[PDB]
Amino acid sequence: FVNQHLCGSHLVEALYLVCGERGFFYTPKT
Amino acid sequence: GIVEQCCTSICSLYQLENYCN
Repeated sequence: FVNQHLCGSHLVEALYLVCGERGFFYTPKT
Repeated sequence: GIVEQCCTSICSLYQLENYCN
């Protein structure tokens, strides 16, 4: 689940599940 | 940012939660 390399949709989906109703921001170019 | 911490390197819950609102 979390403790791996997560990229692209895989990363977005992990954020979705962890953050739940808090929501999240995805900013790949920082 | 998140790509460097979670994609290029191994992600963690601690780091993911930094991107929760």
